[PDB]
Amino acid sequence: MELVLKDAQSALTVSETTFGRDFNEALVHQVVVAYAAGARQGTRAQKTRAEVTGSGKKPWRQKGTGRARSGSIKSPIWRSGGVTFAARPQDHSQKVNKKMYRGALKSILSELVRQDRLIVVEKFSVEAPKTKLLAQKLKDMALEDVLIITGELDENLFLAARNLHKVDVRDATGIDPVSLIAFDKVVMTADAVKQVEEMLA
Amino acid sequence: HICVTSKWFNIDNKIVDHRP
Amino acid sequence: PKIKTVRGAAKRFKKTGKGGFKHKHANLRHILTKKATKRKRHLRPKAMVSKGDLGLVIACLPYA
Amino acid sequence: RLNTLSPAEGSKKAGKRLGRGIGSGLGKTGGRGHKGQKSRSGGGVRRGFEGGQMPLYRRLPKFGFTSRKAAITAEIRLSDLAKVEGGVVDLNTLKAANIIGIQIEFAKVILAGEVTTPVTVRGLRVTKGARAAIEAAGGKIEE
Amino acid sequence: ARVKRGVIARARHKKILKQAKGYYGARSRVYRVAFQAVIKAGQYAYRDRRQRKRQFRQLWIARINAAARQNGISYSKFINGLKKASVEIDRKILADIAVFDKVAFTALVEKAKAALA
RNA sequence: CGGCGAGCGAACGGGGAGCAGCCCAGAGCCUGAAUCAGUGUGUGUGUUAGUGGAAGCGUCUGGAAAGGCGCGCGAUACAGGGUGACAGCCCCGUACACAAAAAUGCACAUGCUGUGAGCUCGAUGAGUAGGGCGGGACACGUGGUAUCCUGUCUGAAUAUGGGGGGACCAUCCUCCAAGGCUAAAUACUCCUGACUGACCGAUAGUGAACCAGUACCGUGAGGGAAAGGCGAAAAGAACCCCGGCGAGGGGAGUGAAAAAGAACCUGAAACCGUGUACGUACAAGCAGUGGGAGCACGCUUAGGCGUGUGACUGCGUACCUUUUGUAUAAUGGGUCAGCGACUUAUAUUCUGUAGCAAGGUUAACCGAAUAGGGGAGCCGAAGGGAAACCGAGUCUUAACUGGGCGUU
RNA sequence: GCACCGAAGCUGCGGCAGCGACGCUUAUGCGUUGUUGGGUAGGGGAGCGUUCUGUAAGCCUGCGAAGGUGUGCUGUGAGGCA
Ligand SMILES: N[C@@H](Cc1c[nH]c2ccccc12)C(=O)O
Ligand SMILES: N[C@@H](Cc1c[nH]c2ccccc12)C(=O)O
Ligand SMILES: [Mg+2]
Ligand SMILES: [Mg+2]
Ligand SMILES: [Mg+2]
Ligand SMILES: [Mg+2]
Ligand SMILES: [Mg+2]
Ligand SMILES: [Mg+2]
Ligand SMILES: [Mg+2]
Ligand SMILES: [Mg+2]
Ligand SMILES: [Mg+2]
Ligand SMILES: [Mg+2]
Ligand SMILES: [Mg+2]
Ligand SMILES: [Mg+2]
Ligand SMILES: [Mg+2]
Ligand SMILES: [Mg+2]
Ligand SMILES: [Mg+2]
Ligand SMILES: [Mg+2]
Ligand SMILES: [Mg+2]
Ligand SMILES: [Mg+2]
Ligand SMILES: [Mg+2]
Ligand SMILES: [Mg+2]
Ligand SMILES: [Mg+2]
Ligand SMILES: [Mg+2]
Ligand SMILES: [Mg+2]
Ligand SMILES: [Mg+2]
Ligand SMILES: [Mg+2]
Ligand SMILES: [Mg+2]
Ligand SMILES: [Mg+2]
Repeated sequence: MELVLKDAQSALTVSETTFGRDFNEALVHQVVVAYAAGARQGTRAQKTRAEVTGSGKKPWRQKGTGRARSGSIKSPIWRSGGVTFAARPQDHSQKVNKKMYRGALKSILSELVRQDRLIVVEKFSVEAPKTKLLAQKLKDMALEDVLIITGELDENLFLAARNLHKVDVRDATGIDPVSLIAFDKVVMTADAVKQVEEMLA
Repeated sequence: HICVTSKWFNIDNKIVDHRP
Repeated sequence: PKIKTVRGAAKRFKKTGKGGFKHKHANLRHILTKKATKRKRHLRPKAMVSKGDLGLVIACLPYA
Repeated sequence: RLNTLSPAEGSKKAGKRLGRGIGSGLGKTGGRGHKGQKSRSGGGVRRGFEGGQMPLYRRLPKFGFTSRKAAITAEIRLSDLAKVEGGVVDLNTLKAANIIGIQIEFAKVILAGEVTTPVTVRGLRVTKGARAAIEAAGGKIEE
Repeated sequence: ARVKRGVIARARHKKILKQAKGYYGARSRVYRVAFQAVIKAGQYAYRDRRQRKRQFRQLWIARINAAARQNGISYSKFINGLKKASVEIDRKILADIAVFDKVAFTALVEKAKAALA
């Protein structure tokens, strides 16, 4: 598997198993969903009858008044105070096997090439911490929406793009599944490629 | 209104034993 | 919380190879002298829990 | 492309809801039937219970006795030992190859098939069929 | 996620009251009452779609009959004729002609009489 | 462990977080020497006010531009709020860079007080251990019951000594009770600050979005409500008319809107009227449904067509529940609106589906924090037997022609 | 003894759906064609709509969003569109 190195046409040579494999939709869909879950925090309200504020006095006699039975003023059937199955803060984190996570990234990369949404480059960096610079580089490179996975990550490339909305920059380890799919184009330095090459084995 | 006090008795009361 | 094994049953059944259960026969613990040797003899070797009771035993021994 | 993914067909069964109307199929009664202990919140009877009748796991006698020595004896497949790392399959060593478990103090070798690399087994026990297979593969079985 | 409910509710309710338009008193005002009125109307209809075909046939047969008698022959004989009148098949409604074209009818009666001779 | 019922439920060992060790039972010399606290000072660092902080205009619709369209500009600042509709460039901020006269938290550094350091030679926790009786604790219900605590009565040895190794004895091994101190990993949030949410949005959410623990109820403890929205801006209606120098209303005027007029956004439903069409005073019942004229209205060019009504007519005893069975004179509902009932967590098993495959997978935890590390461990690849043990067999028996469970 | 009336039974015409086979043709769907489709407890299958997250700094919207009230169309229905 060779990849057109874009700028200095050179070819990079990458693993066919990690860049030329068939797209396993289901398997990715499990991981992307999983990642979207676990984005979640718990943080949730609602007072069971056990925790609404009132005494536990029976509102009125069992029998005698022409009234429905009635037992606790906190009853879910009654008005103020209730909630039959009040929620609690909860954890939505899923598992995702090691081999399934990796399995998904591969199906994702190996699809980004197939739509040449992945353009790999020898070196990528901006010359100063100024957004306008980066805005221009992208302009010149014909890009708006981009992931740009740098090799080791530098100060200036990060501070630019902090304010460009459709563009983010991550180091090699920072690669997550939604992002790969999120942006219209993933850049990635040829240096990063080798990192990823191994991370996925 | 102010209008809000109901102390409804117990049935009301008189009679009934209805053969046993 | 983990299910608790119905401890009494644990002490009367053992999961076998194919997933059966085997038990000791009843009727062999006292008042013996009046029972045929043939009968008592047949009550020594363990035996499989029947198809009908499998449901019960399993529900008693989730960790069998 | 983040709204073009979809799960494998029949990987996400909807799951009974019940109690929501005639059409649903599980309305009103909610598949619980009419009356009795088994309907009703928190209904049901405990495991093993079979009406007040003396339960199976009580009609039948206990016959236990737990070896406790057995708990510290492992069994070894021929398929192992090749993976022991060092051609000497020792009292532990297997232990280090994570095929026994620390607490173990005894071990048989068992004809569970397939040994190739010559290996010498030391301080273990070994079945008639296993010894033969080891030896016939250039192995040695010293006590 | 708490569900407002109640916008869809009046949708369901008004969906029914609309069907109850015309009914007397509560039957057209009060949902609880209307939902019943609406159902049973449906029930009768489903029934009366089958009744309709009964009612009209005996309507037809009734007037087929007078016209037959008018031309001096009972319905009994008269259908038997047309049956026997060398096969030949013809709706009891289409004997419509009994009201709008009485010569054509009498003409049909004769053809029937002949087969019975 | 256990009316061996219901249930209760360890430890050994292993992977991790954090790791730390010291005094008294004392006298001699040397003496205030380590150290700790309390305290004054100093310093640094946080805190309790603060400062600076980029860049937008044209035009269209409109009551109003932040909106559309055009063309510029800042961005280490596109977090967020506001402004007459949705604003990176109007405002307040944000990133970023800065600031403390004073008082303080925290570290060190010392001053003052109190305190002891150090070397030599000593000392080594008795009404205690153990036992008897009664209870209580240990997962352990007295059980074959070690071990721990003690209300009661007792009562040692003292290093050649003593404790423990789950009755108990021997041997072995291992520890030193009957004095204390000790940081971190652990728990919690009345309250302070900042930030977040597949959390609620006025019958929800705190009981309380509102001057609510109020009004109210109760001798008292104590119980305990209802009730949010004019508009962009009050511009909150000068003046005139009816009326009782009224209530209420009609004009006028403000406004995009007054049908937004304060009983004020939206303004549903029950419920009550005015107006019009059609039916209805010889007719009997779940009130509709199938048929169906007439009338009023639209049609169409007619053409037994749409809408509304519905003479007359066939059929026709509501719903729920509960029941062998209900028009039932058996239950429940006066009506509307809003709310109101199979959830959540952890285990276990089955189905589907996905990964990998004789292997599969990690837990805590580390963390460049959904990655990567971590295989402690769990499931499976071998079964049989109560068990020792044997092993593709094994158990049964002296032994199987065998048989039981297993080997595909 | 021959008529005839009479049911949601049989037949006829049109339509839907499951299971069959046969022919057109197989990431199937057609055309036939035989057959099946009352239903409480209850088991199985497939769906509508509501709230909220992403997709979405997109898209619709003061040239009128949500809600309310009519009307037309559409689906087997929960509904949908205008
Ligand atoms: N008449 C009373 C019955 C009754 C009889 N004795 C009473 C004493 C107290 C109250 C009620 C009663 C009723 O309507 O139910
Ligand atoms: N049972 C009697 C007397 C009576 C009246 N009220 C009562 C209440 C309770 C007991 C009895 C009564 C009657 O009704 O004529
Ligand atoms: Mg109480
Ligand atoms: Mg009542
Ligand atoms: Mg509440
Ligand atoms: Mg991981
Ligand atoms: Mg015995
Ligand atoms: Mg019931
Ligand atoms: Mg019953
Ligand atoms: Mg039942
Ligand atoms: Mg191991
Ligand atoms: Mg018929
Ligand atoms: Mg400022
Ligand atoms: Mg500014
Ligand atoms: Mg001591
Ligand atoms: Mg202490
Ligand atoms: Mg409230
Ligand atoms: Mg409201
Ligand atoms: Mg209003
Ligand atoms: Mg009349
Ligand atoms: Mg009458
Ligand atoms: Mg009559
Ligand atoms: Mg009865
Ligand atoms: Mg019944
Ligand atoms: Mg009946
Ligand atoms: Mg009646
Ligand atoms: Mg009744
Ligand atoms: Mg039916
Ligand atoms: Mg909405």
